[PDB]
Parts: sequence; structure tokens; C-alpha cells
Amino acid sequence: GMDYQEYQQFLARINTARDACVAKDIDVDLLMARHDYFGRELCKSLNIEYRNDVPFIDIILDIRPEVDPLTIDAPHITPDNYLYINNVLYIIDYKVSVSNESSVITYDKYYELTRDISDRLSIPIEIVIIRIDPVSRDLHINSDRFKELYPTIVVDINFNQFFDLKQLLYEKFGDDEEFLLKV
Amino acid sequence: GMDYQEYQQFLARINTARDACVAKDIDVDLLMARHDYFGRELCKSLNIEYRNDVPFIDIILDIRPEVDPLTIDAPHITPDNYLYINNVLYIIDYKVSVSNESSVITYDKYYELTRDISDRLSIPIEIVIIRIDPVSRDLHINSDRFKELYPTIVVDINFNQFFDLKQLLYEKFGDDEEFLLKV
Amino acid sequence: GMDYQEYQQFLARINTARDACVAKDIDVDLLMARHDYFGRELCKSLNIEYRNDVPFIDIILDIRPEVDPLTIDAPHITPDNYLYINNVLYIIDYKVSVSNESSVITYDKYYELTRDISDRLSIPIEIVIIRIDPVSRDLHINSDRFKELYPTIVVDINFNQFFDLKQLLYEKFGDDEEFLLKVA
Amino acid sequence: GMDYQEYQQFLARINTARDACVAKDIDVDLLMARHDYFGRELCKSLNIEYRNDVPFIDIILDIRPEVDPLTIDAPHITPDNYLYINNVLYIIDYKVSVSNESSVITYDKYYELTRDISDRLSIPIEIVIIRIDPVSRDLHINSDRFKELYPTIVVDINFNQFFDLKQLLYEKFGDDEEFLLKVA
Amino acid sequence: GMDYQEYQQFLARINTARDACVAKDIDVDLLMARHDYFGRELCKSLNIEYRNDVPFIDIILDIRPEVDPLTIDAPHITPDNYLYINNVLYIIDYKVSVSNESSVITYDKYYELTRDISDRLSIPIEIVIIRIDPVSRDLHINSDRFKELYPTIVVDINFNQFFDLKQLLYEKFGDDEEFLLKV
Amino acid sequence: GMDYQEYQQFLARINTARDACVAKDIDVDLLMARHDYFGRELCKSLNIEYRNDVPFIDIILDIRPEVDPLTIDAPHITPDNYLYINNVLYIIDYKVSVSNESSVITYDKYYELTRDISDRLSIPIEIVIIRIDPVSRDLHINSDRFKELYPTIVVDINFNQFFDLKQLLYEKFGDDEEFLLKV
Amino acid sequence: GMDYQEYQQFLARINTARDACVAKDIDVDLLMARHDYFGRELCKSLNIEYRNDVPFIDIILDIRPEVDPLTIDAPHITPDNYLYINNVLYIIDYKVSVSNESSVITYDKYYELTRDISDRLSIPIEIVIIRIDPVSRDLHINSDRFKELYPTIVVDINFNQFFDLKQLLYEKFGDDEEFLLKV
Amino acid sequence: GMDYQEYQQFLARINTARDACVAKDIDVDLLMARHDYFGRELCKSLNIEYRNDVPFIDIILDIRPEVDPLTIDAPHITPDNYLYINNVLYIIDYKVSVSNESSVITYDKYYELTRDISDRLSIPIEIVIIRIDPVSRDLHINSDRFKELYPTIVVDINFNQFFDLKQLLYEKFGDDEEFLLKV
Ligand SMILES: O=C(O)C(=O)CC(=O)c1ccccc1
Ligand SMILES: O=C(O)C(=O)CC(=O)c1ccccc1
Ligand SMILES: O=C(O)C(=O)CC(=O)c1ccccc1
Ligand SMILES: O=C(O)C(=O)CC(=O)c1ccccc1
Ligand SMILES: O=C(O)C(=O)CC(=O)c1ccccc1
Ligand SMILES: O=C(O)C(=O)CC(=O)c1ccccc1
Ligand SMILES: O=C(O)C(=O)CC(=O)c1ccccc1
Ligand SMILES: O=C(O)C(=O)CC(=O)c1ccccc1
Ligand SMILES: [Mn+2]
Ligand SMILES: [Mn+2]
Ligand SMILES: [Mn+2]
Ligand SMILES: [Mn+2]
Ligand SMILES: [Mn+2]
Ligand SMILES: [Mn+2]
Ligand SMILES: [Mn+2]
Ligand SMILES: [Mn+2]
Ligand SMILES: [Mn+2]
Ligand SMILES: [Mn+2]
Ligand SMILES: [Mn+2]
Ligand SMILES: [Mn+2]
Ligand SMILES: [Mn+2]
Ligand SMILES: [Mn+2]
Ligand SMILES: [Mn+2]
Ligand SMILES: [Mn+2]
Repeated sequence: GMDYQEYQQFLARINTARDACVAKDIDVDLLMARHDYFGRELCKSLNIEYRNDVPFIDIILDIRPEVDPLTIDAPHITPDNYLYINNVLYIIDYKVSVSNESSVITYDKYYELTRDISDRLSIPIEIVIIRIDPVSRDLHINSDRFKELYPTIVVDINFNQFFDLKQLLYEKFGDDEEFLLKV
Repeated sequence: GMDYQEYQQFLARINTARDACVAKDIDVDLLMARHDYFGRELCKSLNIEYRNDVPFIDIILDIRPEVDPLTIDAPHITPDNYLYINNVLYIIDYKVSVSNESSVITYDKYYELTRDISDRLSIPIEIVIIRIDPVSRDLHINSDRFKELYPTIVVDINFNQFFDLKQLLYEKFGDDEEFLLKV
Repeated sequence: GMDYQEYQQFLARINTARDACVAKDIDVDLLMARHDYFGRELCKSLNIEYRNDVPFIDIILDIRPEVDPLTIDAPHITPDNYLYINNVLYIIDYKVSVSNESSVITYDKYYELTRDISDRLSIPIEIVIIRIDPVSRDLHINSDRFKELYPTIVVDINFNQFFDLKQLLYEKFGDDEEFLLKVA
Repeated sequence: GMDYQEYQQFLARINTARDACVAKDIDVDLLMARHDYFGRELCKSLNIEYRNDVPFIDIILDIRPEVDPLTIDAPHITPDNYLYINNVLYIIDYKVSVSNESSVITYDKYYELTRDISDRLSIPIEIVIIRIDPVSRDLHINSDRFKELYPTIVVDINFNQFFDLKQLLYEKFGDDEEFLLKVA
Repeated sequence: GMDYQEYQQFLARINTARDACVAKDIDVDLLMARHDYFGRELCKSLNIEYRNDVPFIDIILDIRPEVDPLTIDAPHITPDNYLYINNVLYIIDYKVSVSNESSVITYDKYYELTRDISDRLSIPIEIVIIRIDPVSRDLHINSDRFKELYPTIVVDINFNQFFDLKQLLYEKFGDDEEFLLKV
Repeated sequence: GMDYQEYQQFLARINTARDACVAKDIDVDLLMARHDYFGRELCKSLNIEYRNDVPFIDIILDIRPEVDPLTIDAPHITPDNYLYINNVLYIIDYKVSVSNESSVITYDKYYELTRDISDRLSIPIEIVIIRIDPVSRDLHINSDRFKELYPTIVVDINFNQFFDLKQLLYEKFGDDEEFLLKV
Repeated sequence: GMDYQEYQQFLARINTARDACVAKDIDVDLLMARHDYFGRELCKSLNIEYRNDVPFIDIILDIRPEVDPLTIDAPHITPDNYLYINNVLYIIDYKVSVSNESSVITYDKYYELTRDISDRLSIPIEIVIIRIDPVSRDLHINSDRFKELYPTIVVDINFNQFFDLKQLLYEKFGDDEEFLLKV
Repeated sequence: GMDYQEYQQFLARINTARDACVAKDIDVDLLMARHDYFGRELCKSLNIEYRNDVPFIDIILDIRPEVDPLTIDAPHITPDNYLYINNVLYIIDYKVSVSNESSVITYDKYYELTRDISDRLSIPIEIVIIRIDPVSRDLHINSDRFKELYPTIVVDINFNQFFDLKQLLYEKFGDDEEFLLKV
């Protein structure tokens, strides 16, 4: 599952935390660690290099190395990862959620901001949101085209440790009104 | 659990659906049915009459029946329920979610919009967001004052049937891009 | 349809117009006259008194004459007409359009702005957009409750005069870019 | 008009639809098919190659093949078609509508977004909105310059299939409030 | 013409001013004094009490003294003046300008903000912008209805002193870039 | 200067703090405690009842008790204090600052939002922002009308403890970027 | 004065007009004709080629003809004219108005939008708004630098014919409410 | 501390001033002169070339002179200063303030607007806000990377003259409401 160091460090933060604002930072850090764990494991299953928040401009420079980085009109986005295969650019973002809400938002943004550069480079740019539902552990991938390339992806993992750390956090701060409504 | 008839109605809808948009509608309707199921069971545990989206003006008329409804300067919000006890008005919203995000949004809006009416009536107005985490089944209530009013509140239920209906929906529409990215 | 004198007024204006801005005001007046024509005929069919743009506050004073208009918290809208029967207030707006866009705008505005006053008065307020598609001439009415009151509505009319005058206007101003791209 | 198989696809969808959201997507697909049908026929009449939604950058690369598409400062629009003759770039958009509203929106956007690139290239860029009113079937074209090139444009078509299918849809969904008040 | 005190005081300010920001304040004060001079002279010709920036609420209380000032929903506008005759409320604003721009803005605002209260009181509210062109000295009045009541208004005045003071200001500060573009 | 028990609490908080977010809350609480200290001392000098954040509606009911709090159209603002003397309502806010910026923002808001209720009650409402510069200890009051009532105000007080507590805080967290740039 | 043919064209338009909107169009067109007449006469006095609304990119190409017009990052403004002298670019707009309002608006926009291009080209860009007051006939130029470049600039003209055309318009439409309040 | 000639000029300005608007300009100029004084002294301590408001584009051309200033996509910002050392670009702004508010606003803006140009040049860009608290004279710098380069910075300076000039100003204009509430 998750790294046993990372686990023990979360446990230490929970145990030493006394203030709602510190607790909320742990809550938020748990969610980002969970997303990143999924990303690393997903990339092992797809057999691709693990990346995080890649500047779009670096993606263009990798796929069309003729491009001049000083001038090219690249959108200001940092997707989790990408794959360029058979002259199709797949732009990948990882998500861990019980809902498709965050996926639709990322999708609409990435799709909209990549149209112009797709037309300039004459390269189709496919936006691929790869989401795992943390309760069912099912994978949901919007892109039919990406799924033809990878028709059977198995990411055999679970989120039980994140669940347990979160329950420990709420065990300790569950009657602090500031924590319960902290952004 | 949920009424057996509500269940079978959802099954028939899922079985007869063929389009992404109908499927997303079912998905949204399962979430509202789940919220309302939690509401009914919560209300039994609080020993209050089950209500849903009560016009604020009707609240005022119940608690101060001499008020002229044509003329009172009052907010236009529709909370799930309320409780008026010892001259304190508790405004209640039910939530089912694994995070606090929707709770903070409703709390901020309800709190901000009831300050003035609270001064005019000379009635303290406490905003009580009652959330159940559908995975852990833990109950989180922001308001210390409400929690002091009650003995330990236990709502011992699960959402397994909603989970199962959702899995059927995804077994049938899980490879439909329009569904996976539908709002 | 519209009476001869109205038709001839439009014919005269179209004949004398030489400028895009004048032509556009004619375009807009024709759509207005079409709407009001439908309204008159619709009301004959429903056997209700014809009205246009009634201030909401007058509606409330008609149905609840004891309300004080100086003090009531009530919305500022002016729907085409209304019907108060069996303690239900139906707020009616007429539309003539091949599309539902204008209906949705009016519906959302009126629905949203009447919720609070519905609660204050304890009178359900039903928003009824009665639209006629002027090509097909089918009537489209959103309100099921209203249609239970009036399940058989026939309005046997036509808009040929309005179509003919608009077609004549766009012909006369067909090489006037300013007119062709002018907004209301 | 549209070919049998297209007509029958719409008939099938309308027949199987039971939900407002499905019905609305049909409404919208019918308007799209009507637009594309006009576009195809219009282009036969003008004797130009039929196109739909051409990226502006491809237009520039067709007319000025030495431009570098990675570096040019150029707008991101996708007009229906274009014509480059006598060193004038005509940017064409097709419209089918009884109103000029949609034309004015497209016109203003394209005009405004193409001024700078017109200056950069030293090529006048003429925005041509070709609209057909589907009731009257008159053609309305804003551009005088374009009309000097094509003073005699005849597109002898009709939209009866589209009207009939829409009328059938609104009949089937005529007591569905959600459909009647649903937006695109 | 303008009061000879007021004149001499403007002249003193011009003569003592050394900074662009003080000068601009004189410019602005000249224009408001000119407007007010016109207002006073206009009111002599119409034979009505001179008023300036009347709270709308005071207007309602004068024409319908039954109204309760604590509750009535009065628009937040302060027109220069008003006349209530034959159950018509004329809301008057003075303008001195070579253009109708400021008139259209005031008209659109006053017209829009007075519709609801017109309907509540059942009193037509006519908005009357009375403008004098300071160069031709012609009077322009939008309201046909107001002009039937006052078919021949003569305001026999001129603005030569304001013109002269302004030219003196520009004589002194005409090469100060800060003054010339000061708001 | 400040209450000794209050000082001790602050010292303890600073000593036990280990996190930027906790430290920033101390920084904020120090600023509000300084504002409130100034307020108490100011109200002693002026011989007025000490208040803090009074809802406008309560001000109205105090000065005009015949008003119906359920119907009156009144602004929703919460100034620090007020003084009603000779049928003039002075609305008071305390400020502690080296700049007039916060004063202007409070002034502009209170002034604008009290014009209508001034008209409705026929009571002049004067906005009085009373600022002490915590370095020079000079008192600055915008309102000449208020200063005619109170021509010599001496609040002979000291903010050295607030300065010292703040310096302790900045010596523990002075190398924490999260703290230095915390909002 | 203005070309005799332009004059007679305006007369015919005024004589054949019957609608408020046509009349306002004439009014707007008289103002633009007046601006452009001032422009032509100003340019003769400055000894520069008459121009109107010059694309900024054409300016850059004239002054730096090696610049690649496809690629230069430049603002999209359309000033009335310009003068490039001793490596200083003077951006010129003509104004006819009795106040500075329209001048401040154009100056702020032109100044803000040319800062970046000025840095990139390494060319100072001075924004020169040249306004004639149509009543006093005085000439006001904001820019000291431009005024230092030139001998005293005299543009000795009047706008009497525009005044007379405007009076004819108002003799015919002065009692038409739609005209008086038309934008 | 500050240049003696500069001091004298300020004293003269304060003595000859009679108007709120002129006084407020002095107040502003005093604050900018204090900021610039701090800047000069700071740059002496750090042994860096004193600069003020450098356009970003000039920074780029200094550090990477092969870039084409006409084509490079670069932010339009004007930080106070910079340091390019070991292929790391430190963007510096000087602040004089008792609060971190202005620092956070400058930081957030510079950070956000330099991310893309960092990617394009492959040069890390660190945002360095250097604030001196004018009361405590303590120096606060957000950037740990910058402080690793410069572990001991002593700017041993004094703002007493600025404080004294400000007090003179507030003793001449302390009873002028227009001044006290001037922006
Ligand atoms: O949620 C995701 O799936 C992300 O990929 C998030 C991400 O990059 C991010 C960016 C800025 C702040 C926090 C998360
Ligand atoms: O999410 C909840 O907890 C609600 O209580 C939702 C609800 O009432 C609602 C109904 C219609 C529109 C928006 C919210
Ligand atoms: O379109 C309709 O159906 C109307 O009923 C329109 C109407 O009353 C109106 C009149 C003037 C301005 C805005 C709307
Ligand atoms: O309406 C038209 O005339 C279009 O040409 C529309 C069109 O291309 C389009 C397609 C998808 C989204 C927005 C516009
Ligand atoms: O221009 C007019 O005609 C006015 O009537 C103006 C007016 O009341 C006013 C209000 C606030 C500030 C300055 C002028
Ligand atoms: O700054 C002041 O002078 C205040 O009087 C502030 C105040 O009331 C307040 C209100 C809400 C939150 C925190 C402070
Ligand atoms: O007023 C001026 O001085 C102009 O120079 C105006 C002008 O060019 C213009 C043209 C079209 C739209 C907006 C302004
Ligand atoms: O406040 C600072 O720290 C500045 O560095 C400010 C600055 O550059 C500036 C820019 C424009 C106008 C006035 C000051
Ligand atoms: Mn990411
Ligand atoms: Mn992600
Ligand atoms: Mn609810
Ligand atoms: Mn709820
Ligand atoms: Mn109407
Ligand atoms: Mn209508
Ligand atoms: Mn298209
Ligand atoms: Mn099209
Ligand atoms: Mn006024
Ligand atoms: Mn006025
Ligand atoms: Mn306060
Ligand atoms: Mn305060
Ligand atoms: Mn121009
Ligand atoms: Mn100009
Ligand atoms: Mn600076
Ligand atoms: Mn600085």
C-alpha cells in the first residue's frame, strides 16, 4: 500500500497536532498523497514514466523538438502526465474521487485550452481523465481512444491506510467546530 | 434501508435507460434519494418532524405567528429543517458527503443571510449542518450548541443499496464517454 | 389578422423608410404587433379578459384587496396577463416564436421572482408561458396545471400579413449591411 | 433535402425518446443538420468547395503557405468556410434562422477578431454571413463586396423535413414541461 | 448674471492657486456653480421653489403624506426638483451641456428606478430633464407633457462670467500636463 | 497598558506555537486585542458606554424605540459604537493604524449605507472614524462636528506590549516563509 | 471652413430627415466631420501627412521596416496619427471638446497599452492628445515634450458651420422627445 | 539618514502647502522617498547595483542577450531589482511596512506571472520580497533560497526624519477632514 515511512510521518503529525488549522493541512496533505500514490501505481500498470504537473510547454518541446520555447503559444496548464503515440497527444490527469465533478472541470479546461495548439501543431490532442473510485476501486476513463490502446488496465491497490489516518484525524478533531468547517 | 418500492423504481429506470443523459439523471436522483433517506432517519433520531426545503418565511410564521408575512424583511433560503427551542432557532441542513466542502458552502450562505433577521427578531440563529460520511458512516455536526442540546445522536444506517444501484448504472454506462463526463 | 389600418400603417412606413435605423424599428414594431395580435386571439379562446403588461402589484391588489400596496414586499414584474381561480394564481405571458429561448428567459425570471411572494401570500403561483410557433401554428404551454383547466385550446389564426411585411422590408433593405446586421 | 437514411435516423430517435434530455439533443441535432444541409447546397450554388468549421490557422496556411503556424499571431476561430480571390479573404459562415441575432453575434466576433491579422498580413478580410430564412427561403448576405462577386445566388431548397420532424418531436413531448423549457 | 461675490471668490482662488489639483477643483466647482445658477434662474421662470438634490423619499412624503417613511420602498435618487400637478409627478433635473449625454444617463436611471414606486402609488411619474445649451442658450426639454403645462419658458441668462473664469484658469495652468489631464 | 492576564495568555500561545497558521492567528488576535484596548480607553476618555460591533438595528431601537424592528428598512452594518446627543446620531468606529486607508474604506461604506435611514428617521447621521497612530500615539478624527462636541480628547496610552509580543512572534517564526507570506 | 460640398450634403440630409434616429445619426456624423476637419487643419499646421485611425502595427512597420509583422507582440490601437522624430514616437489623437474627459480616457488607454511595446522596441512612446475647445477655440496639448519639439502651434479655425447645421437639426427635431434622448 | 537637500525640499513643500490635495501628494511622495531610501541602503548592504522599477523585458535581455525582444512571450511587470547568479534569477521588490499585506500582493502577482517565462527560459525564478518594518527596523525576507546566499544582512538605518516630516504635515492638516480622508 502506501509507503510505511509516509504513513508513520502522517501518524506523527496527527499525534502532535493541536489546532484546527494544522489538522486541516493534514487532511489536505492526505488527499494529495492519495492522488499521488494512485498516480505512481497507475503509471506502473501502464508502463510509463511517472510524472506530475508537467508544464505544457515541456510536453510540446518533447513531441515537436523543432519548436522554439521563447515564442510558441502554449496553454498554461500542468497536466499530471501525457503520452504521444502514433501522432496522437494524450494528455492525462489522475483523479481519486467517488464523483466525476473534478474530472469534468479538469476535462473542460484542458480540452478548451488545447484546441488552438492542436490546430497549430496539426496534432490531435486527446484529454484523458483517469479516475479511480476509492470505495469500489474501479477505474473510469473517459477516452475510448485511450482505452483501445490500453484495453485492460489493472491497478490492484487500496486506500485503507488513507482511510484509517483520516478516521484518526476526525477521532481527534471531530468536536472542533473550526476544523469541521475549515477550508 | 431505502423503501423497497423506491429501489425497484430505480432498477427499472436503469434497465430501460439507453442514453448518457438519462443515466446521469438517474445518478443525480440516486444522490438526492440518498440525502432524503438520511434526512428521514436523522429526523427520527432527533425526534423532529421530517421536512425538506422549508421556506424561511414559514419558519418565522411558525415560531412568531403574530409577524405579518406580507411585510417582514426576511431572507430567502430554503433549509432542510429547523428546531426552535428555548428561544434559539436552529437552522438544519442534511448532507451526505465524504468531505466538508458542500457543508462550508451552505453554512457560509445560511449564516450570512440570517444575521439580520436574527437581530430583528431578537432570536439567536444557529446554523447546523449535519453531515454523514457515506463510507465511514460517521456523523459530523459543526454546532457545539446543537450538540449540547441533544444526547449523543446516533443514526445507524448504511447506503449499500445506493452503492449497488450506482454499480449497476456504471456496469451499463461505464464505457460511455458522454456519461462519464456528464454534469 | 390585423386590421386594414394597422397593415397600411406598416406598408406606409416600409415604403417611406430609407434608413437602417428606421427599418429596424419597423422590424421590431411588427414583432410586437404579432405578439399582441396573438394575445388578443388567445384571450378570446380562453374566455379571459385581454390585458397587456399588468404590474404585479395590481395583480395582488385584485386578488387580495386588503393588502397595502405601499408596504407589501413584492416583485416588480409586468406579465402579459393572469388568472386567479380556485385560489391558484396563474401568471401568463404570451410568446410568438419558432424557439423556446425567449420563453425560458421569461419563465426563469418570473418563477424565481415569485417564490417569496407565493410563500408570503400562501397562494401557489403558477408560471404559464403560452407560446405559438408561427410557422406550424401549434400551441405550446409549459403548465400541466393550466392545461388541466384548459385541455382544449384552439386559436385559429395566422401570421401571413406579418410574414409578408417582414419579407417586403428585408427585400427593400437587402443591400443595406447596416440594416441586415442591426440589433433591436 | 436530407437523405432517407438521415431522415429515418431522426424518426427512430424521436420514436424511441422518452426523456426531455434526449428530446432536446434531437431538437439540437435537427438544427445542426438543417444548417449543414444549407451549407452543402449553398456551396454547390457558389461553386466552391464545401467545408465546415475550418481552423483559422489552416486558412492562413492555405493562402500564405510560407507563414510559420507555430509563430504567427492569429485568432482562434473556426468559420464555416472561406474564399480567397483577387487578394481578398472572405470568411464565410452559414446561418439558417428567421432572425439576424445569431448572425450579429458571429459577425461581431469574427470582425473584431480578424482586424489585427488583416493588418499583419496586409490582406483585407471580409466577413460574410450568409443566412437563409427557412420560412420565406430568401437569402440575406451582409457583404456588398461579396455580392459584387456573386450577384445572382439561387439556392432552390426546402426545409420541410426539418419542420415536420420538429413538429413531431414537440407533439410527442408537448406535455413534458421539462422538455418545453429545456435549453441547449 | 452670476453673483458678484461668488465671482470675486472664484477669481481669488484662481489667483492664489499654484497646483494642478487645486486648479482642477476650481474647474469642477465652476461647473457645479454654473449648473446651480441655471437651476435658480430656471425656477424663477417656472415660478417654483428652488430645490437641489431632493431625497426621493421626501418627495413621496410631500405628495402622499399618509406614507410611512420607515417602510416605503423609495428609490435612492436625489433629483434637482419636482412638481406634482393634476396627480402627475414630474421629476426634474437641471443640466447645462452642449450634449444630451448626461441627460440620457440621468433620464435612464431615474426612469428605471421610479417604475416600481409609480405602480405602487398609482401615480404616473414623468422624468423631465431640463437642459440649457450654454453656447446657444437654447432650452431643451424632453417631456412633451411638461411642455404643455409650461409652453413658453424663457430663461434669459448667460454664462459669460463662467466662461471668463475658466479661460483665466486655463491661461494660468494651460501648460501644466497634470492639470490638463486631471480627473 | 493591556490587562496582565491577557498578556500572559499571549506569551503562552507564542511559546507553545510551532506552526505558521497558528502563529498567524496569534498575529491577528494581537491586532484585534490592540483595537479593543484602544476602544476601551477611548470610551473612558470620551465618557461614553464602551461597546463593540453594535448592529445598526439595535442602534435604531435604542434611539427611536417606537420603530418596528421587523419592518424598518435599515442598513446591516455593525459599527463599533455610537453617540446620540441633541437628536444627532454619531456612528463611531475605532481604528489603530499608521495609515488612513482602513479609515477611508469604513467611512465610505458607513456614509453611503446610512443616507437613506437618515432621511427616513429625519435624524442627521455623522460618521466618525477615530484613529490612533500606534507609533506617534496621535489621535486623528475626521468629523469636525464630533470634535466641536469634544474639543480636547486625551487618550494617554501605550502599545509597547503589543509591539513586544509581535517581536517575540517574529523571532520564532521569522524564517518561516509560510508565516511571512500568510494571509 | 468645411468643404462646401460636405456642408450641402448635411443640409440635404437634414431637409429630407423625418425620424429621430436619422436625426441623431446626422448629429453624430456632424461631430465626426468636425473632428476630422480639425484633424486636417491641425495636420497642415504640424506639417504632417493627414491620417485617421492608423493601425499600430502599420506604425511599427513604417518606423522599423525590418520587424516581422506576423510575429511582433504589439498593441491593437488605432490612433489618429503619429510622428516619429529623433527616435521618439509621438502617438497623436485629435479631440474637439469643451472638456478634458474624452482626452483622459484616450490618454490612459494609449499610455497603458504602449508601455510594453516601448520597452521591446527601445523607443520612448509619448502619447499626445491634441484638443481644440470648440467654443473658445483654444488649443490644449498635454505633452510638454511634443510642445518643446514644435514652434508655437496655431490652428486658427472655427466651427460656425457645424454650429449652424446643428441649429437647423434642432429647429426641425427639437420638440421630438425621441431625438432629445437618443444615444 | 535621508539626503539633507531632499529633507529641505519636503519642509518647504509642507510650509507653503495650504490645500488638502497638495498635502496628500506630500504624504505620498514621503512614502515613496522612504521606500527608495531603503532600496539604496539595502543594495549597498547586499553589494548589488541599485535599480528601481526594471521592466521584465530588460531583465531578460540582460541575462539572456540572444533573445529577440520583439517576439519573446514575457510578463509585463516592473520589479524593483533583480539578481542573476548561478543561473538562478532572483526577482526583488523592496517594501517598507508594518504589515505583510503589500508583500503578499506583490509576491502572488510576481510568482504567478513568472512561471511561464521560467519554463520558457529553463531558468528558476525566485520571488524575493524584502521588507523592512519601519518601527522595529527588523528585516523580513520570504525567500530561504535568497537568505542561503545572504545569511547575514545588516541595513543599519533610520526613518526618523520621515516620521518627523509626516508629523509636521499632520499638525498643519490634522483638522482638515478632506485631508484626513484623502486617498
Ligand atoms: O486534483 C488533481 O487531480 C490534480 O492533478 C491536482 C493538481 O495538480 C493541483 C494543483 C495545484 C494545487 C493542488 C493540486
Ligand atoms: O444538497 C443539499 O443538502 C440540499 O439540501 C440540496 C437542496 O435542497 C437543493 C434543491 C434544489 C437546488 C439546489 C439545492
Ligand atoms: O416578449 C414578450 O412576450 C413580452 O411580453 C415582452 C414585453 O412585455 C416587453 C416590453 C418592453 C420591454 C421588455 C419586454
Ligand atoms: O451556428 C452556426 O452557424 C455555426 O456555424 C455553429 C458552429 O460551428 C458551432 C459548433 C459548435 C459550437 C459552437 C458553434
Ligand atoms: O449634473 C447634474 O445635473 C446634477 O444634478 C448633479 C448632481 O446632483 C451631483 C451629485 C453628486 C455629485 C456632483 C453632482
Ligand atoms: O477593523 C476595525 O476597525 C473593526 O471595527 C473591525 C471589525 O469589526 C471586524 C469585523 C469582522 C471581523 C473582524 C473584525
Ligand atoms: O473621438 C476621437 O477622437 C476619435 O479619434 C474617435 C475614433 O477614432 C473612433 C472610431 C470608431 C469607434 C470608436 C472611436
Ligand atoms: O510599493 C512598492 O513596493 C513599489 O515598488 C511600488 C512601485 O513600483 C510603484 C509603481 C507604480 C506607481 C507607484 C509605485
Ligand atoms: Mn496535478
Ligand atoms: Mn490529477
Ligand atoms: Mn435541501
Ligand atoms: Mn441538505
Ligand atoms: Mn409583455
Ligand atoms: Mn409576452
Ligand atoms: Mn460552423
Ligand atoms: Mn454557421
Ligand atoms: Mn443634482
Ligand atoms: Mn442636475
Ligand atoms: Mn468593529
Ligand atoms: Mn473598528
Ligand atoms: Mn480616431
Ligand atoms: Mn480623435
Ligand atoms: Mn517599485
Ligand atoms: Mn517596492
